[PDB]
Amino acid sequence: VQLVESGGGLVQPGGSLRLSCAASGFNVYSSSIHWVRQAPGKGLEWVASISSYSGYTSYADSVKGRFTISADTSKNTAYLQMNSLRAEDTAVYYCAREYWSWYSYSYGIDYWGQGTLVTVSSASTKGPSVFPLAPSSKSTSGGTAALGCLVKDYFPEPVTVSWNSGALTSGVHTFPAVLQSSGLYSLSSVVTVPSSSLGTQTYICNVNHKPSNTKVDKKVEPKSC
Amino acid sequence: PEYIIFVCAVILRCTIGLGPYSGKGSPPLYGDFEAQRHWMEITQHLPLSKWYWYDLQYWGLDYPPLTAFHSYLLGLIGSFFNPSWFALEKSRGFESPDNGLKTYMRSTVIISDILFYFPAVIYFTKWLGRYRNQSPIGQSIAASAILFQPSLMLIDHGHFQYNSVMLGLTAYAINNLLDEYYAMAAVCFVLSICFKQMALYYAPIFFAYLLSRSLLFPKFNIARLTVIAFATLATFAIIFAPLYFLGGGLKNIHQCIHRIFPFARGIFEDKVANFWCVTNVFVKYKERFTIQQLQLYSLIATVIGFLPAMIMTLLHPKKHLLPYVLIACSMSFFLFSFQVHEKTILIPLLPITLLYSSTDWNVLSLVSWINNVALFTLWPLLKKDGLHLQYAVSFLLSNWLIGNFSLLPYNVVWKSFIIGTYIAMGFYHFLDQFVAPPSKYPDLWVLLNCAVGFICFSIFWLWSYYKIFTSGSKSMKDL
Amino acid sequence: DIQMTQSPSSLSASVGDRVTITCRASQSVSSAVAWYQQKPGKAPKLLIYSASSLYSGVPSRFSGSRSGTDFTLTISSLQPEDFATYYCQQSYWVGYPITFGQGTKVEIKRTVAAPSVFIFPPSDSQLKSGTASVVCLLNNFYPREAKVQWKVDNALQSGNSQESVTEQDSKDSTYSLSSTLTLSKADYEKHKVYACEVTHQGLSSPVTKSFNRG
Ligand SMILES: CC(C)=CCC/C(C)=C/CC/C(C)=C\CC/C(C)=C\CC[C@H](C)CCOP(=O)(O)O[C@@H]1O[C@H](CO)[C@@H](O)[C@H](O)[C@H]1O
Repeated sequence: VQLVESGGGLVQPGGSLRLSCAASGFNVYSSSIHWVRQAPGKGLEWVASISSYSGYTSYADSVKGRFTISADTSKNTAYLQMNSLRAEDTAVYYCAREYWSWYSYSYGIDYWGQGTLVTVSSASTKGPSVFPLAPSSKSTSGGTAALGCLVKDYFPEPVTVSWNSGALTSGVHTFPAVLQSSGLYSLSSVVTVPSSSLGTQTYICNVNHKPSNTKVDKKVEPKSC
Repeated sequence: PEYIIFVCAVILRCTIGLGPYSGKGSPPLYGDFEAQRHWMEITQHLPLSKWYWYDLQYWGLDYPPLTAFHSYLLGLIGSFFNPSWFALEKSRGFESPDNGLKTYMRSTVIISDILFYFPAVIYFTKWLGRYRNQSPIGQSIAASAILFQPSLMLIDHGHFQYNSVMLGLTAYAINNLLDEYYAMAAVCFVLSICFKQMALYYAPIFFAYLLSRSLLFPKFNIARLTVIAFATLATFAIIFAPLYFLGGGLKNIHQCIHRIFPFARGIFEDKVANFWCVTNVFVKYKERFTIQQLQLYSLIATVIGFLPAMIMTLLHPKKHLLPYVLIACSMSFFLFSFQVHEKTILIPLLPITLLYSSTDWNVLSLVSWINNVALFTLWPLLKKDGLHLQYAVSFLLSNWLIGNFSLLPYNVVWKSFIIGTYIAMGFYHFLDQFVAPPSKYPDLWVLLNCAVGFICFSIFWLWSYYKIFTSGSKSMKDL
Repeated sequence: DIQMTQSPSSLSASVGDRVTITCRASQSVSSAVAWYQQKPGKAPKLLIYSASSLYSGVPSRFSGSRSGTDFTLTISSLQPEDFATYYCQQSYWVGYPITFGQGTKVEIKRTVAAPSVFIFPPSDSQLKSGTASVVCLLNNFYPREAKVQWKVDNALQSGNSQESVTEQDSKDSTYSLSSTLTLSKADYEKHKVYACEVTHQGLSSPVTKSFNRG
């Protein structure tokens, strides 16, 4: 009663993949598998389907030919082969069941796969570059003192950052990474303090990328003017 | 003494069985001939638990088992004659220059006809004549008119379907009904279903008829009830067991069932002399309602149609009433169902043609009229299937040899109507052969056909209900 | 061919309120439309199918309906644990492609707030990297609708700026925002004064924040 996905990772454009979805305790010849993909930060979008009784594949008007769905009830498995993989096809992918009945009486999409990530890109795994969001030298003393640190030119996802290595976890913000045109990413850690307290407390942010296995730390301070 | 028909009929059939197989020169996905060849191919190379799963996008098996078994037998024999014809995944689109394998398939169709269609109708006419003590010449004519029914002869030979088998099986069912061998009649029926699910149209009759006769009509008899329950269930079990046991089991039973009755698709995509194909062009159902509303309205329509006939059957089961009520129910089904194609009309044409044996003149006139009409409403299929000529060949032949040169009922109303429709048919045959459609919507003539057939069939079915209600006068039954 | 227009783009309503989402069909040839809920991160969960049947396992404050071609969903007693994105989804029949809505995000309604603005120039560390990247921040405002414009040496730049927001906070439930702007090292050095101008509903008078180089 719970689908599972398998097969997902970086693939250069022109590449190919074959995502697999395995069922659990329900026949897959009576469910009309769909493959619903969601682009990052966008709405859901259906891709391909099946009828499970008459092999009626129907591919969305963007994936004519480049993809090909398939099924196998011998082992309750469903496959989606991918052949072109243009740069924008990066997304999350779910397999989804939908149980029709007599008189075309739908029953909705009961069971959803947990979801796999797919990243279509052409670039080498790169480590991050940090620059401190130094607090304004002429900041208003006592009150608002907002500072942070920027990470830029890192690939792929994800990256984690903290302040004073967990010793500063109040009023903090982590802006989602935006895939800049050059192809890398970037983001930032921000927090504010009393400006009087700023002249007292030490502040060091702490960044770590699991894919590159790289830990960096950095003290932030107002540039001397 | 009279067997001359028994041979000239076969000569006629084989002479027609020279035309084009359906879908001749159809590169990507051929016609029906290819479907039959392909089922015979894949039935003799895969385990029993893989006949329904193999290739469900290329003519995957579609009929109940008996079609599978019969095609398996014929495939065995054809392989014996030559295995190179049935090359698995290779002879997919066999097209021999020397016309190999074509004469073979035609011989198969002919033999199936001879075995399961001829003797049934022949013995049935024998029975009726015997009971009514008529001239043997009369009975010979009453059989030779039937066997030359043009529509069926054309659709079996050339277009290549085995409708004959299921037809004759239901004929045997009717016979066994006449001679009260009910326990065998039920079995002939259940056999006829399992060859083509399309013959479910008569179930609303046989259900009520057997029910009344055995259970209720003479007395509240009980024995025969368990008899027939024994027999029918036995038939179903012995015909489905090779699937469940020797195959994947209940999985394969469920796949078979849902592969016999596939879910509905599209709305009114085929032009047939149905009820919706006609009124769709005015009211444009596509926008008025959803799909489930139409699948419910069609069901209610068919039930409302064949209900009165079922009630009257349960009320007055009499041997001299069957052809009428069978026509009532078959026509109720073919007139209002949701997805009907260009054929199926043959399935009402069984209890229509079974009427030639009657003594009245109006009935014979009407029956010949409607057979001509039915032959007509199949013209588009033929035209887009070749058969430029055989259409008119058999059209002529059947009308000639039934005595149409000396003809019409004894009533100007019916006469005016029949002649008008005949003009219409003649008329239409021009508007396509030389005239082009207005190009504002080209496929019009076909819709003109979808139309002109509907009026005919509707009035016919109404006259069938008429003949039911007006009769039941406890007439001599020798009619 | 086939699609659905989900309206409106975005609502806000606090607890207890009752609200309604509409979904204008394209051709009403089928009545199988489902309404799904998605929390961030997870996979959507079925709520309503066959256009009126409540799913088994969902509180009954939800109620669907069909109006000819204008399907409709209603929530009566909006609880705080019901804020997610809701999707209309139509499927015609078996072998026919299906299509989803465009997305509807409920969120909390509250008082306006003011976006605290700040700005940061590139640092010498980045001045070794090869490019400059100025940034300016907005914080703790409401409503979420706001905008900023870069203005460098008295101009109005465009195309080379990127903006980002986070999700509404849990405790105080407001938004922040960053807008960065990338230039080549010599490009940034070509100009002297830099600014970004904030406009926002909660902002009575659109403010500017600027600095000369150094
Ligand atoms: C006492 C007894 C025997 C009771 C029997 C009760 C039975 C047999 C009930 C059967 C009804 C059932 C189990 C389900 C109803 C079927 C359904 C919900 C939808 C059916 C959809 C299709 C369209 C109807 C069945 O399909 P079918 O009966 O096989 O009709 C063929 O539809 C083709 C369409 O193009 C034609 O081309 C072809 O000519 C024609 O034969």
